Amino acid sequence: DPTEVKLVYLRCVGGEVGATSSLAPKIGPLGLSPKKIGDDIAKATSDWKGLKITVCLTIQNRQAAISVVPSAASLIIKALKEPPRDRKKQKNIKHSGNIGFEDILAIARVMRPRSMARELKGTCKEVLGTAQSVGCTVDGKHPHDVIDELNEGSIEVP
Amino acid sequence: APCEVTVPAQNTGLGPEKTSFFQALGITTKISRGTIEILSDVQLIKTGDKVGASEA
Amino acid sequence: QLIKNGKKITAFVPRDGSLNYIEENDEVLVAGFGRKGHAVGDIPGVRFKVVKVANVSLLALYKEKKERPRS
Amino acid sequence: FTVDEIRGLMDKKRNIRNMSVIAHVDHGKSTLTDSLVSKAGIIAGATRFTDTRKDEQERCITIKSTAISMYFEVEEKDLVFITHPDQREKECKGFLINLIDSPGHVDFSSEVTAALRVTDGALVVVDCVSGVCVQTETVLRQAIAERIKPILFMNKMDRALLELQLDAEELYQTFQRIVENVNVIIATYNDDGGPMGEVRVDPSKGSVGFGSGLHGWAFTLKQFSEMYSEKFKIDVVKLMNRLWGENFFNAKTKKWQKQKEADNKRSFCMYILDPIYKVFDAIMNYKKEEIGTLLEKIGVTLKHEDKDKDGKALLKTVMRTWLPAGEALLQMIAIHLPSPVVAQKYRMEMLYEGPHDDEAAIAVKSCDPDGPLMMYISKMVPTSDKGRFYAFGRVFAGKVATGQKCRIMGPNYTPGKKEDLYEKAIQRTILMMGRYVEAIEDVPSGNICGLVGVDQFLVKTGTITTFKDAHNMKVMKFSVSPVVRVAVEPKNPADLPKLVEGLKRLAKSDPMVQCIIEESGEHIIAGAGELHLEICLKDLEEDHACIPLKKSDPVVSYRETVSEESDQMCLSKSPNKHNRLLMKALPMPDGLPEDIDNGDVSAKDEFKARARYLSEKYDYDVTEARKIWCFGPDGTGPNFILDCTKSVQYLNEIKDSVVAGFQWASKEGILADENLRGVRFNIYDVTLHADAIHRGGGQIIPTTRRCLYAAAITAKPRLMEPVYLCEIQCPEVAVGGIYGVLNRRRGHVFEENQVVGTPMFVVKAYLPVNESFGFTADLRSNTGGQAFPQCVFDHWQVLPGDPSEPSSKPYAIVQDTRKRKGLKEGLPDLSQYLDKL
Repeated sequence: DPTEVKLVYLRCVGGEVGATSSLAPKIGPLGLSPKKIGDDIAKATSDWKGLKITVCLTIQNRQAAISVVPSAASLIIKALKEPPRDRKKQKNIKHSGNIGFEDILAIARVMRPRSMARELKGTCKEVLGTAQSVGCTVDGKHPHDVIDELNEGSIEVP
Repeated sequence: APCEVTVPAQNTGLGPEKTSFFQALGITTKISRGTIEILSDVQLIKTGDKVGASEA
Repeated sequence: QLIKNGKKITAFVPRDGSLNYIEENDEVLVAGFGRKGHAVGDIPGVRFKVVKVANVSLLALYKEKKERPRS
Repeated sequence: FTVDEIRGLMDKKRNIRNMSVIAHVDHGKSTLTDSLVSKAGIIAGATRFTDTRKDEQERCITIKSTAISMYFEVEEKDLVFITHPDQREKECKGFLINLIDSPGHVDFSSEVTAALRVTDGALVVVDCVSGVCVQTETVLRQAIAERIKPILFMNKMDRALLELQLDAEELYQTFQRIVENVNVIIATYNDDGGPMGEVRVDPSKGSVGFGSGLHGWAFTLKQFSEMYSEKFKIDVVKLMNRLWGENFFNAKTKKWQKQKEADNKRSFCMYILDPIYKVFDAIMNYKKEEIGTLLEKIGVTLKHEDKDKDGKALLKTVMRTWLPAGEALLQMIAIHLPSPVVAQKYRMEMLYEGPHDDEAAIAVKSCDPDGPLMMYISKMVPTSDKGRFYAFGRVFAGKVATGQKCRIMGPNYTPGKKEDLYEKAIQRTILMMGRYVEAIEDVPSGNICGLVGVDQFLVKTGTITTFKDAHNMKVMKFSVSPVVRVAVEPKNPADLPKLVEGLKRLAKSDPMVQCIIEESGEHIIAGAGELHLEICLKDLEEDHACIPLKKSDPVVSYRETVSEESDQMCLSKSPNKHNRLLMKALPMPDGLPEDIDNGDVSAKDEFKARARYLSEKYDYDVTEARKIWCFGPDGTGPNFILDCTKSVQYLNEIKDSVVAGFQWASKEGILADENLRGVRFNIYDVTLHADAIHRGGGQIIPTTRRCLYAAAITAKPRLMEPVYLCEIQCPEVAVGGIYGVLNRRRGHVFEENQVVGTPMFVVKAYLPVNESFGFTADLRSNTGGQAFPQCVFDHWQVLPGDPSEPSSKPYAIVQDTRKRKGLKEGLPDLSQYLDKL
C-alpha cells in the first residue's frame, strides 16, 4: 500500500555519478525506481556544474527519480570557478581559488531554499560569502569586511 | 524508566546482523525473510527499572 | 632417457613440425633409423627415430586423424 | 545386510536421503557420525570410518572424503507425519540415509562443495557454548546456494551442564540466539524463499535436536511431545508448539499460558530440562537414593553388567538408555529431509548449464531411471589400489550400466565440441562403503555410485552421459581460490618420472588438486587452504609419488624493462671485427605493450594496416611502425626491431641473422636472463665487411646480442613485479581487517561494492605476490576470521627499481637468478659490449 509515493531520500557524492556496481543498494529497488537509470538521471544535474562532492536529494514519485542537488551552495561556488576541465585532468586539484562572481553568487544565495534565518538577501549574502575558501569574493577584493558593505542585491528578491 | 517500554512485532527491517544481541536480554526475535522481525509484543522494561546499556 | 637403462639418446622427430608435438617430460617411443647403428645421413650422431608421443604416434597427429590425450 | 538387499532399497528412491555433515572443527563431526554408525546396525555397525586418512584418526582431524550408508525403519504412525510430495506414501518403513564425508576444513573446499553439490540434505553441528561460528556459515552459504535444506543439532550440551553449571533459563537464551544465528544464513540466502519455502530450521518443527554427541546423548523435541501426549491427554501436534518456550506451564491454574506472567516457569525448563538436570545432579552427587526414584518415574531400565561404578559411568549408561543419539538424529533426517525425488525438482536450474526445457533436464526432475544417464562426478577418491582412481558419482538420470558405453564429458564440454570427449565403457559400478568396495550390476537414479576405470579420462570434474545432446554439469563454483601454492621438486633427480605420474594421481584424487608447471621449471601444487595444501603435500610424499620431496616458496617469474633514453651511441664489433652495428634503446610508451599482448598489436598483422594504429592512436612515427622487423620473445613479444637503416645495401641478407639475435637477446636479458619487457631497439647504421662469406650468422648473431645488451644498459635498466586482484568477502565489520593487511603488503584498494547491501562486501585489492603468504592467517587474525580471500593473476607491473645499482630491491632478485644459472655473479658493463668507433 504505497498511495501516491512522495518519498525523500538523501545521497552524497557525485564525481560523475558512478554507475560501477555501486550506488544505494538498498533504497532504490524496493522503491521500484531502477538501479541503473537513477544515476543516469542524476548525471543531468551534477553534469555541467557540479562534479565536486554533491549532496543530492532523490525524490521518488512512483518510479521517477528527481535528482535535486539540495541548492548545494558549496557546489555552486565551486562550479562558478574558472571552470570546465571535466575529468582526466581535474587532477590539480579541484581547489582552484581565484574567481570574482558578484551576482552569480547572489543567485546561489537565493537558491538556498528561503530557510536561512534570514531577512532575505542582506543577511544571506553574508553567510554564503564567508563560506568561500575557493572564491575569495569580487576579483580585486579579499573577503571579510567587504561583505558588510554589500550595497547591491538587497531589495530585488524580497 | 519513566514508562513501560514496549517493542512492536514487525520487521525492523535489518540485515543478517545481530539477532543474538536482542535475544541476549530476550527480546524474542526471529528473521522473517532476511529482515530481522520482533516475534511478539513484549514489555522489555517496567517503570523505575534501570535500563541496561545493551538494551538501550 | 630410456626407462630400462637411464641411457641418453638423441632421436630425430620424423615427419612434419613435430617438436611442437614432443613436449618436454612426455613419454616417447624410441625406435632406430634402420642403419645398423650408424648416424643418419647428414645428421650428426642421431642413430634414432621417434615414432610416438603420449602413446598416439606422431604419424597420426600430423595428418590430424588423431588428437593428443590431455596430459 | 548383503548386496541384493541394498539394490532393492535403491529402487526405493523416495526413501533415500543423500546428505552431508556441516560443521566447525572441533565441533564433533566425528562424534555424531561415530554415534550414527554404531547405531546403524544393518549396514555398518562398529565405530566406522569417520576420519579415514591416517593421521585423520590420530588428530581426530576431519581432513577429508569418504564413506557412509545407513538403514533405519520408521514407525508406522511416524510415516504419516512425513510431509513431502505426490502421495507416495513415502513408501514402506525403511529409509536409506547416505552420509557423505564433509571436510571440516573451513577453506570452502572444492572437496567440500563436491560433496555438497549433489547433497540433498545437511546436518548442521553448532556447539552451545561457542555458537555460530563463522566456520558453519561458510559451508552453509555454499550449501544454501546449492539448495541445501539444513537440519540443526546443537552439540556439546554436557559441557554446559557439567562444567559451566548452566542456568536452566540461561541455556534457553543460548539455544534461541544460536538457532536464529543459523537463520541469519538461511533467511538471506534462500534462492527465493518462498519457492524454496521457509527453510526455516527453528525448534517447534523440532528440526533442532539437543547435543550430548560424546555421551550419545540425543535430544528430540518430537521425542518429548510423543511421551507427554498420552500423559496430558494432549495432542502431539499441539504439544510441539506448547513446549516451544513462550509455552507457559502455570501449574496452579493448569493454564496453557502464553503468559510469562506470574513468574513463569518456561515449558522448555519445566517438563523438559528439569528431569534431565535432576538425572545429572542426583547421579554426580552419589545420592544412591534419589537416583532410584528418578529412574523409576521415567522408567530407566538398568542394562546388564554395567551396574558397576558410580557417577560419570552411570551418566553415560543412563543417558544412553533414555535418549537414542542416533535415533534423534535419524528421526529428523527421515521426516523433513530431502527426498531425491522431492529434491531434484527444485534444484534443476542450478544443476543444468543447458536446457531447463531439455529432455535430459525433465528426466532429472522426475528421477526417471528410463532417462539419459545423468552422472555428476563428484571426486575420484582414495583407493589403496593406487594403480587407479575410483570415481565417486551420483545417479540423477538413468541406471548405471556395467559396462555401458558412456561419453565422458570433461568440465567445459559443449556438445558441438569434439574437445576431450572419450567414449569408453565403465568396467564396474560400485557401492562405496566407505573403505570397501562391493560390486553391483545396476546403479538406479537417485543413488550414490562408484565408477571404474573412468580414472584416466577423469582428471577432475566429470559428467557421464549416453546423451549426445546432454548437457554438462554446472560443477564450477568449487573455487575459493587454490592460490596457496608451493613449488615441489625432488631431492632425488632420478625420481622425476614418479613425481610426474604422482601429479596425475593427485589431480585425479583431489578435485582441489590443481597441478601446473611454472615458466621457471617448477611444478606448482595448489590448495584452497594452507592446511589443505599440507594435507596434499603429505599425500604426495607418502602415497602417490612415494617421494623424497623438497617444498619451496613460490620463487616467481622476473621480467626486465628499460625506462629511458639510451645515453649512448652503442656500437658493437663482430668476432671478425669488420662487423659493426649501431643501436639505441627506447621505451615502451605504456599503453602500447599492453596492446601488443591483448592482441590489438598483431605480429602477423600486415605492417602497413597495423602501422596506422601504431601511428595515429599510438603516436608512432609512421615509417618506423611499418619498418618493424621483429616482435620478440617468442616473436609475438612486446619488444621491437625498428629498422632505422635504409640504404645499407647489405641489409636484405642480414635480416634473418638480426631477427634470430633479437629473439635470443630478448629471452636472454643481460641482467637476470630475465625476459624482455617493452624495449624498442632502433638500428642506427650498419657497416659491412665486403664479403658475405664473412657476414656469418656466426658473426652477426653475436653482434646483435652484444649491441642490444649495450643499448639496454645505457637504457637505465629496470625490473617488473606482478600484482593481483584480491576479492575478499566480508560481513561488513570484517572489511576493516582486510585493509589493515593490505597496508602491511603495501598494495592498493580497488573498489568496494555490496550486493543487496546488508549483503556482504566485496573488497577488491592489489597484493604483490611475494608478500601475500600467509594471507589466510593474517586476514583472519584481524577480522576475527570472517576474512575469506580470493586472488588471481591480474598483473605485470614495472618497479622503478634500477638493477645496475646494487641498491638491492631489483638486483637481489637478479643476483639469485644469475647464480642459479651459473651465470657470472654480476657483470653488467658497457666495456664488454662496446668497440669505440
